[PDB]
Amino acid sequence: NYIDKQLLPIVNKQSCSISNIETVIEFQQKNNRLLEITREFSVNAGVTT
Amino acid sequence: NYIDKQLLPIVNKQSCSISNIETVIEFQQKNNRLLEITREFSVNAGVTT
Amino acid sequence: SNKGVDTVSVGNTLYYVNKQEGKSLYVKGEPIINFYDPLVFPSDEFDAS
Amino acid sequence: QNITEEFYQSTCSAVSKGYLSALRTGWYTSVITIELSNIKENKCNGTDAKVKLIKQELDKYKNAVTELQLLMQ
Amino acid sequence: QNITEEFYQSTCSAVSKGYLSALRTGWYTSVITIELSNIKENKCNGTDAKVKLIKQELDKYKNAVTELQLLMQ
Amino acid sequence: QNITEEFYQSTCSAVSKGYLSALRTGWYTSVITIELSNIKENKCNGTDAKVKLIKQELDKYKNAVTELQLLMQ
Repeated sequence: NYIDKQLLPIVNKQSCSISNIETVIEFQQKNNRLLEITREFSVNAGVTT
Repeated sequence: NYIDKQLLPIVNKQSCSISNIETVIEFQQKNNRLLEITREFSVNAGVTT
Repeated sequence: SNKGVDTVSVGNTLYYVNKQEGKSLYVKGEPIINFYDPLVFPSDEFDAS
Repeated sequence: QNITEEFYQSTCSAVSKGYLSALRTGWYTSVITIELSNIKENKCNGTDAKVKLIKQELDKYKNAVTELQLLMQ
Repeated sequence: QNITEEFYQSTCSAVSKGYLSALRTGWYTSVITIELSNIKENKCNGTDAKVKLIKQELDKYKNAVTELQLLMQ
Repeated sequence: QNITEEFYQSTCSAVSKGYLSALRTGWYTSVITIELSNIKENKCNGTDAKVKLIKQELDKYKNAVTELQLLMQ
């Protein structure tokens, strides 16, 4: 009852933080091209050179 | 004694790594606006257009 | 002189001799608190039974 | 359509009439401030003790702020 | 080496001869589109329930995109 | 106060006296180098095997470096 009601809830809660994290990386990572562009458009207000 | 002296030290070391991570992320995220500013001042040496 | 005069109107066009002070803006930020939960086992009640 | 072109062979030039204008005759300033949502280092150990993300991530910032504090004079 | 210099004392000036040119006489446009590899919130709880990285990381984006949608008119 | 203005009605112009100068007459170069603190892929499996952060994060760089290596000619 400790393994099942105490330590597995936390290992699984951990298995969820690590999925969210691994994803936020992979979001900043696959949309790398988009995210840069959308930055320097933000910085030149729509026209960049 | 394996659960308590071996495996709980590691689950807790992990619950600490994930708070550090989640925080360093949540820092690049709440000060997202600031960090851009402080970036583009570094890149234009203090005056941006 | 830019001491005495802050505006000069010339006809229908208004020149500004001195820069016009504006609303002051503030963006408030609160410290982010990292929290975790250490998982502690009750060995003493168990090492007795 | 407002904008048009007139062509003069007399001068060999072309006008583009039909623009409404705004002539900048001054500046309007505003003082924007922003605060740092600060992180407090979490003291305890992770998987690798030789790695202090929270600390390095502040020194990454701190040092940027410092490098800017050297530009004002 | 192709490029050379001539100096004229008559005019006290110097020419730099030996350049090949390209004179821009127009524009060529291209419409590049790009799509967002969208993240779907993963429903379950993490180590800290008060922390929703995926949602905030989207609102960081969404709100950026919104701020650009306000510049076009 | 050093800086002043003089106004001439003869010419209806205004001078601004009281400036000290620096006239750029040349360039000074320096070759700055910097090295990559390279990461070695850690071999083992994570929570999701279909996810290779260390690999993708290198190809993000490698590919960035490549796009710059094509600008030198």
